Amino acid sequence: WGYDDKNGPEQWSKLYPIANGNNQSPVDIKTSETKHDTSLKPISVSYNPATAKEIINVGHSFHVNFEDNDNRSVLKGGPFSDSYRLFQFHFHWGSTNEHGSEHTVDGVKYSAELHVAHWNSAKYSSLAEAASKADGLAVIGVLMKVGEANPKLQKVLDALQAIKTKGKRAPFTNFDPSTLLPSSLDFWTYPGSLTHPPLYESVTWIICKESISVSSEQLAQFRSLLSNVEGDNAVPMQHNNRPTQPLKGRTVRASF
Ligand SMILES: [Zn+2]
Repeated sequence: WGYDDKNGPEQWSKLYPIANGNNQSPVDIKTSETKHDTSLKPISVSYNPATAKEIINVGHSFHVNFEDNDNRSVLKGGPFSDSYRLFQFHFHWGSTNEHGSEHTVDGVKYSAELHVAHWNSAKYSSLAEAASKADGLAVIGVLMKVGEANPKLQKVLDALQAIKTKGKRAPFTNFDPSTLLPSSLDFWTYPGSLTHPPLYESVTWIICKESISVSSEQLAQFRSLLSNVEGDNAVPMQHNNRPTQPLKGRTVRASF
């Protein structure tokens, strides 16, 4: 699977039938059709820079993984009574600045998206087990709006030199991803999926109302990453965003 016509999102049906499911992500969020839920509590994050572990080029993207052996880095509140354990952050971007985000808001496409991923350690004993469970994952999505350079991205982009080609990995240490989060943690939530294969319908999405900035050149740094192995002809990662999928009668709640 990948993001080419050959093997891209419209092809994923073939090998992952769940692509045509009822809880697929991303979605377009229409703000006149969201329902304010008064039961939603604040989103609370408490992440430990010491849990930051590694950065990895996964061919279609790059992942920043976290030590998930204990509860030093957790998401709670919002729709949850279970505390959720940090394990990863990563981005999606598009071939152009116009569209790069996965989620859209009133049809507005953004330039890229940050996903910050957690698994349910209150109910399961590993990410592998939580991954396929309806209440397994909790993922904060942050829309990324082209404009001013985001210095908070610095360590991340600075790191990509060491993982230029597919399969390269590097230590990535002493980092707290909550520094990448917007000031206001007002959010929408809906039940959704992973946005690429295996595409499990295990994600409660937390989509931030407030975006964060990214410069056009910072984006070009993402696209500089190579999808090929060291030594092969260069194939840069031009894009890795899925089109938005039908809501199928789901409701997106607003905290605000
Ligand atoms: Zn993602």
